[PDB]
Amino acid sequence: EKMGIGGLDKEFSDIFRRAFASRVFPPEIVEQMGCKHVKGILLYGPPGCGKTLLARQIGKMLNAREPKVVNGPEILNKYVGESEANIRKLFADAEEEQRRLGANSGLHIIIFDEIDAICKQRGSMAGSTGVHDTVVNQLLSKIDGVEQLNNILVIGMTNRPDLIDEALLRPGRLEVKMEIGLPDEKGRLQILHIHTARMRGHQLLSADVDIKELAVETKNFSGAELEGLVRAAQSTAMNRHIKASTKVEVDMEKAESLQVTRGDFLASLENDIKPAFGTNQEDYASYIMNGIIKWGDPVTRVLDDGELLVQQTKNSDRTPLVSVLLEGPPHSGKTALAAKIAEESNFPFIKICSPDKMIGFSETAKCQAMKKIFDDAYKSQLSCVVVDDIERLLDYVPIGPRFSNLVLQALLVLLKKAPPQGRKLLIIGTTSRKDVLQEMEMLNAFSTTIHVPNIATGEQLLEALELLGNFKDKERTTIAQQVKGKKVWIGIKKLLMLIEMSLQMDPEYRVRKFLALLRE
Amino acid sequence: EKMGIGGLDKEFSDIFRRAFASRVFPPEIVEQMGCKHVKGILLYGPPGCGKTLLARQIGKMLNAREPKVVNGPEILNKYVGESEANIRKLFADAEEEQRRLGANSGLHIIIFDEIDAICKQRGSMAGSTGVHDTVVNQLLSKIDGVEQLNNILVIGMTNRPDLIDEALLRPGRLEVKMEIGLPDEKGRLQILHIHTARMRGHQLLSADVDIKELAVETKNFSGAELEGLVRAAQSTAMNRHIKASTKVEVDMEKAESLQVTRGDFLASLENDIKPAFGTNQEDYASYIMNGIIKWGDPVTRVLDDGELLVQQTKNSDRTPLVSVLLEGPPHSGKTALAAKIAEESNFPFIKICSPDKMIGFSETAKCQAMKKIFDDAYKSQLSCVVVDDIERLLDYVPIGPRFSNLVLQALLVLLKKAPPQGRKLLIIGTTSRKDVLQEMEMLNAFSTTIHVPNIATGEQLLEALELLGNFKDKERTTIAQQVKGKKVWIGIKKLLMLIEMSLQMDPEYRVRKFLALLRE
Ligand SMILES: Nc1ncnc2c1ncn2[C@@H]1O[C@H](COP(=O)(O)OP(=O)(O)OP(=O)(O)O)[C@@H](O)[C@H]1O
Ligand SMILES: Nc1ncnc2c1ncn2[C@@H]1O[C@H](COP(=O)(O)OP(=O)(O)OP(=O)(O)O)[C@@H](O)[C@H]1O
Ligand SMILES: Nc1ncnc2c1ncn2[C@@H]1O[C@H](COP(=O)(O)OP(=O)(O)OP(=O)(O)O)[C@@H](O)[C@H]1O
Ligand SMILES: Nc1ncnc2c1ncn2[C@@H]1O[C@H](COP(=O)(O)OP(=O)(O)OP(=O)(O)O)[C@@H](O)[C@H]1O
Repeated sequence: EKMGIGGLDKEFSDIFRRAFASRVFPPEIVEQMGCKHVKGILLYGPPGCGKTLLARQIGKMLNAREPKVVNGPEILNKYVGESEANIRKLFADAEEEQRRLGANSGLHIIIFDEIDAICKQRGSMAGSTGVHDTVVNQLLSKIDGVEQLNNILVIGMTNRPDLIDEALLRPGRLEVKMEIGLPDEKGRLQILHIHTARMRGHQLLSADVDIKELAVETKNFSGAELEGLVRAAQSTAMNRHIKASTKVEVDMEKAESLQVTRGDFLASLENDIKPAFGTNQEDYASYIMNGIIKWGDPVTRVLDDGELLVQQTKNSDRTPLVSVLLEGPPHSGKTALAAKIAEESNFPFIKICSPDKMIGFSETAKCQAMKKIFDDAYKSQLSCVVVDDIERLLDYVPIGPRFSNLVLQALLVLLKKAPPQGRKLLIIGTTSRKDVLQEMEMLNAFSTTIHVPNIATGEQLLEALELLGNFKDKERTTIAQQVKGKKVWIGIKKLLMLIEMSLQMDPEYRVRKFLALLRE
Repeated sequence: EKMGIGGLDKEFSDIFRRAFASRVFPPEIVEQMGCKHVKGILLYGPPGCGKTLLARQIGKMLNAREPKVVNGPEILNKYVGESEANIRKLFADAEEEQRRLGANSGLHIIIFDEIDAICKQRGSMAGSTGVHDTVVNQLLSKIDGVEQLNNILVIGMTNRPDLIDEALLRPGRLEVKMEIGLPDEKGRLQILHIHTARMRGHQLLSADVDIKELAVETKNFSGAELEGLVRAAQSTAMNRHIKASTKVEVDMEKAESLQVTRGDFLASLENDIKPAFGTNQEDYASYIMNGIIKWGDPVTRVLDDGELLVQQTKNSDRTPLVSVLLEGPPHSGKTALAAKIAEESNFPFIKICSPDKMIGFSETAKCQAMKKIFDDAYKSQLSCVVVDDIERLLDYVPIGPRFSNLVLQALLVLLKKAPPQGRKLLIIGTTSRKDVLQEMEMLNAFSTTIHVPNIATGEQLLEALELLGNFKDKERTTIAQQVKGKKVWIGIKKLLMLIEMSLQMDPEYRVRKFLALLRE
């Protein structure tokens, strides 16, 4: 078969049909009317998807018996002038079979590793001291002219793909460059089944651990991200019910091999493996501080228009990109309702583009950071992006109005830039100044808006205060004798200010302290 | 059972579960219930908390006997190109257990003493001739395929966490990114108990020396900030015993003994003024130069509404970020009331963000120095940052009113940026221009404001003049006749200008000058 590779069947059976496909079955047919074989394979990917696991395995499944593994910068560090000589001493042991042939999956491989250390010169003369180019075109020309080997396979990999030389990406040199992305929901029940297979115990981990329960809520992070989930829990199982009393002067195995329980894994994804991507815990709980109380009908009227528009994103093909805009008065709770819509949306990739992780950045350094978030939402099938607090990305201020034009015209594009075809993106935006964006025609950019009001009547003010539950029934009555019939207009976040400044007074005085602060 | 590390019972037992739960305990169930061992630990921190203590101690409680201790920029040494000769001879002796001794000991450690000067990988390779892009992935690919079980355990530590390359912190290479901060109240009677253990007259120093009483008032500053307390207290007790002007060594101990008193510790609390985290009157008395006299209820209404709002920060968990804005006319003693609210609050961390230390800074350097102050607040349990004199940080001037947009957008974010979970902050703002900060939408951002007024009546002027104690009782009688009838309006700082400008006249003309300058 192969050693365990999870969720890469549309790639490993795709470098079947470019490299593996020849060289075993058609040497009686290519000898009739064939052509040259493949030359080399490139491997895209964010770190953690399983690039290197292929070259450990395709260096062994090929039965080649000479895996000439090189590191990336392993060549460069010789004396100045003689740097380029190592790679031509690397092909030369293969190059003696210029005169021969063979059978059973042809047997010379060269494996680079993060190849964009050597293979720089994307077209911008990247580097100096005259070596950053000469080790490129030494390597450009050992696999084209003159012809050789017809039996090597330069399996390269990298993390930064589009910086390799474009003359080294043509099919004469590296035939197949291939996107190895993170596995989907179907791919993560493949890979959990692999790293919990040599585990036997009672039965293959335990009796209680459902890997399908660990498939769906471990919902986006990649391969070695997921290997660390198993490896941490069985390490917590090395401190649980057999070794929970190690007490650094250790015991031996006295309590005899506790199975890795279900409480191990959901403590390990609780603490401390962040998915580093970051999905299903980006700490959106910093934005939803005091929960989501349904203080009125205009809360339910907002978040149902979440799912009546989230399901527009999940089940369409006419509109691959839906961009909504939450608006309303300040302190009204828009960032929470942008997160609570996005968290209850159950998309894989939920990234809150909040400007607090961008403080002090210039007009360029925000656009280079917003580019990184929207490219991380282009690498997913289903993704949501909260572009939070529009008037702080645009560094806006109403004195003679100044703002960033450079961020604006790199945000008016990204509300109308389609993803790769077949991929869905939900953009949620929060703003407190609607009629500023009415000038800049960003209301024209969003698909539709959702007005988030303040608390409207005195019934909602009590209903916001019943659910928080801070005041006594007699103490609620005095406020009920004031605002019932009056006209209050104040946000929910500002209501959390006025409740909490009120409690720090005397216990008989916590009522009209709130009623003094409510007047403004 | 273990050599001294103070107050890191959680963090040191959390690398028990990572690089200490496997690899030693069962030690044959690991190969039965298959599992790779972890490849290293990452140590965050503010400077001086026991990051390098957790290399030297962890290199001696492993019984590993060969810590390959490298330094931070140690590797980079040779000519350009030649740098990676060190970071592949670094793993080379541990590579040589890829032998017939494949498993089974196992000689591990490599200590990156300051990793952030090696690993950046900024993704756009903005660096000439290969500075920080080929020492990174030579390192990224000598700890991956092809690999053994394997031998190594790479411990890297840094003052600056996030500037490390995000490709390297995957669960393959460096699993745990462990937070080593400043210790709490109970962690410090661990570390005072460690360094004063060998300190002895018999086993301890004296009787009046109690570390548990010095645990609670040396409250904020970290471990290396606290060993300097112990070392400079016995240093004070040297010169208490010996005499030192010349090379004189003459004792041959004069009391025939030596012990360190409690008065020798708190002599070195006038030095070591809780550096970089905390104050014990740490020379912010240059903002209160002439005291805070209470000339009426409009001072007591100011410094109690501060200390009520301090109770909101300390007790509450609904609103973990509380902000205030002391406002009023110029020369009204606003800065001095802000430091007095902070000094009467007994917070650990009281840093004053002030424009007087920022003279001549450009618009970028005002944001990053303001960002450095709040990031020190975010590394404490409690904190209170006095953002003083808003319209000088914003470098405001109202002729076609020009200001720094970038400072205002690095200030409207930080007044709402929440500290991490369980930590508090109290931002106190002073400004002279209520209306201009309304025009910038900043009075929106603060929770509440306190109008600090001028003295408005003749009675408050006479009461302010008694408490200073400048004039004479018959001379104040001349003042008491004149300042009544008409109502005056002047600040408290401007009042201190006029009194000193009036004392320097002739003594027969001090009073008839002070009543002349006060006409405007
Ligand atoms: N699809 C997969 N199936 C099984 N295991 C996987 C898969 N993807 C990743 N892994 C795990 O990831 C670990 C190493 O992956 P790899 O080194 O390829 O990450 P990478 O970032 O792609 O490589 P590099 O770090 O060299 O760039 C292996 O231990 C392997 O168990
Ligand atoms: N139904 C609700 N909708 C929104 N927020 C709520 C609700 N119920 C309670 N809250 C609390 O109110 C707070 C709202 O804070 P939030 O920053 O979202 O207000 P905001 O209007 O976005 O302020 P700003 O616009 O200045 O960022 C959250 O901490 C949340 O816990
Ligand atoms: N928890 C602790 N217990 C005992 N001593 C400590 C503790 N924390 C710090 N120290 C003291 O701090 C000193 C070194 O501190 P630390 O290891 O934090 O330096 P560092 O910040 O790691 O320096 P660098 O990062 O440059 O290596 C030692 O003298 C050690 O005794
Ligand atoms: N009751 C009081 N309140 C405030 N300040 C007082 C009081 N009594 C005396 N002072 C003195 O008044 C001085 C005012 O200092 P401060 O810098 O606060 O003035 P200010 O109003 O902030 O000036 P500016 O508005 O120009 O910054 C302080 O040195 C303080 O010692």
